Amino acid sequence: RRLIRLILRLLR
Repeated sequence: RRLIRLILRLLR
């Protein structure tokens, strides 16, 4: 979990 997120984070 939080894979696409830490990504989705800079990704927004």
